[PDB]
Amino acid sequence: LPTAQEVQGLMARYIELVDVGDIEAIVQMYADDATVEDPFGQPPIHGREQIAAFYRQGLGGGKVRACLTGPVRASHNGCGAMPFRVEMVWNGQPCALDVIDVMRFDEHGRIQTMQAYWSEVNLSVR
Amino acid sequence: MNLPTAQEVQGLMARYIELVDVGDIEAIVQMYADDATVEDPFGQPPIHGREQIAAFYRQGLGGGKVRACLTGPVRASHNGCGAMPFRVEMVGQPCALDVIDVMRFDEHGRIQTMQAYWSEVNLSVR
Ligand SMILES: C[C@]12CCC(=O)C=C1CC[C@@H]1[C@@H]2CC[C@]2(C)C(=O)CC[C@@H]12
Ligand SMILES: C[C@]12CCC(=O)C=C1CC[C@@H]1[C@@H]2CC[C@]2(C)C(=O)CC[C@@H]12
Ligand SMILES: [Cl-]
Ligand SMILES: [Cl-]
Ligand SMILES: [Mg+2]
Repeated sequence: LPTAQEVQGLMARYIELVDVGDIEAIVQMYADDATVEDPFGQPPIHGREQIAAFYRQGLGGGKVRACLTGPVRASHNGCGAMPFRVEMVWNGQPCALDVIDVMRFDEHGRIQTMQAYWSEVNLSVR
Repeated sequence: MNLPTAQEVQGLMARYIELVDVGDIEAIVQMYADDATVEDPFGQPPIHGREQIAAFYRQGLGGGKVRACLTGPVRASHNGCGAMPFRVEMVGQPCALDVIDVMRFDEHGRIQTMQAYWSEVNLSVR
């Protein structure tokens, strides 16, 4: 699996791709049989096309920005967790959302599972 | 309480950090379900049950000179789970360790599972 150092780099790359809104590059980071649970607690999404649709729905508008708010924490079994903040516009109101993603990678360095922790308690109107 | 709401998760997880910071081992153990599991660091084999969990905390915190503080908000779901970023300070050099814990709570408000994400890449010495 990817080493702890490689996990930190992969997860930081993911945030860069969200920040610039490169949906095709994000989708290509996922394994073909990956699952996304975002927000955690909702049913998982499976399949490349469904994941692409999810990111298009979320990042389509183009006014989404994202940045890490602390270091990526990485294990020795190909997993990591990271804290970040998303900025977006919601019916005129600029907003921010604090999120933690947990990811498990496969032997090819592709995301096998993603779980995103957030709810309305993590939402701020600016 | 019952299965904790998102707001209750934020309060429970913040209280956990307080208890780590002060080093109240018995109060920590009583936040866990009787048959809880801990994976710390994630990737190592789980421990099972309050007696094993107490031994773990006694070893890690019993020497004193461990402090802990949240470095950002607790992220909480609507299914009794949350994730939080924090930093542990300890001491031959003074170091810091950046960690994310993920917790799932039971229907009584006790921690059923805890997974801690960190490795040597998250340790800073001076
Ligand atoms: C998909 C996403 C970014 C990438 C990531 O890894 C985690 C999240 C979760 C919150 C999403 C966000 C994108 C923007 C969304 C859709 C909103 O406008 C409300 C919820 C929020
Ligand atoms: C148990 C613990 C605190 C509570 C928590 O929630 C997560 C951790 C994981 C890292 C532990 C730390 C306690 C202090 C430890 C034992 C060290 O001196 C090196 C590793 C570190
Ligand atoms: Cl942090
Ligand atoms: Cl944060
Ligand atoms: Mg029980």
